[PDB]
Amino acid sequence: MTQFDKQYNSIIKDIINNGISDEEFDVRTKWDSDGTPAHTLSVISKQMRFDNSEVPILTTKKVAWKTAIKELLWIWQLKSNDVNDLNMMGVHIWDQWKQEDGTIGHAYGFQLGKKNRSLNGEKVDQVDYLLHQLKNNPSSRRHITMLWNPDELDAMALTPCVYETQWYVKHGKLHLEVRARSNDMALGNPFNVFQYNVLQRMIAQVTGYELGEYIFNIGDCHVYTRHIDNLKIQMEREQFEAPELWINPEVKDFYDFTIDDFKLINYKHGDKLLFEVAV
Ligand SMILES: *C1=[C@](F)([C]N2[C]([C][N]C3=[C][C]=C(C(=O)[N][C]([C][C]C([O])=O)C([O])=O)[C]=[C]3)[C][N]C3=C2C(=O)[N]C([N])=N3)C(=O)[N]C(=O)N1[C]1[C][C]([O])[C]([C]OP([O])([O])=O)O1
Repeated sequence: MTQFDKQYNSIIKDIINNGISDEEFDVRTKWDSDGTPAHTLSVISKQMRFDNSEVPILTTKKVAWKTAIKELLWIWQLKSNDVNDLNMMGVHIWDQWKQEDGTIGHAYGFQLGKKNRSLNGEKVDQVDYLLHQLKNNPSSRRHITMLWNPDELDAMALTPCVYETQWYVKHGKLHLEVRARSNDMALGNPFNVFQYNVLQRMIAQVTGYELGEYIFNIGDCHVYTRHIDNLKIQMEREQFEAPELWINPEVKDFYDFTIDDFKLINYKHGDKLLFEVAV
């Protein structure tokens, strides 16, 4: 029925039938409740492609799309590592890793906000630089954002899962390729695939380019053991036509966007599904 649902279900099926278990190893993740080792079944190097003729969102279950966009704005627009700023918006998906100072360390927003790029005699951050270059230097083969700063990896509460993106301007179309080193297919993935396609749509609007291709790459593609049952259910559910994403046409500046500027139209989906989070 939809591009995302079809690709998503297939990858999940693959992991459940040919995934490799890590039950014999001392994994880093522990279950939220009992605190016991959280293991997974996994595969490596998986890719999802979208032509952008549809909005990449799952319909086999209820996706907290509003929360996804809020997190995106927290990282890319606000460029803050303050879990508190996020709580303000009513999101607590990052509360579990909040540090003593209320932040998640020198990660995510902190990296995108660092003024380490020389533009015109002044320093700008990765986001400002990318916005300028996409307009004044489309053909560049260096349109990259990097959350994986090797120098501050030790100062991050949790190293980024979706740590990089590369943009291509070809034929007046803006293409986006993002990569996740580690992807929790049940929880994070649905959030990641959607929130980044939204970022593509935002950047495209403020730069004046048509929508290009959208590619999502995954390194370690896994599914935690306790999620199998619900996913098996989710996969058998029916799917509905993808919804339409309305973005305020008025906004011309990237930093002018607000959660209210996004509206999902006709988003039909299955019932919500609970998935325990491994910390
Ligand atoms: C990684 C990342 F970053 C993500 N993540 C984070 C946080 N976030 C989140 C959480 C949770 C959630 C939920 O819960 N969801 C829900 C909703 C409802 C409301 O509204 O609230 C449903 O149901 O949907 C969401 C989100 C941090 N951490 C983590 C995460 C996830 O996801 N998972 C976990 N387990 N944790 C991204 O971006 N992505 C991804 O996927 N990731 C992951 C991968 C893995 O698994 C992890 C990490 O680890 P390492 O070992 O690899 O490092 O994560």
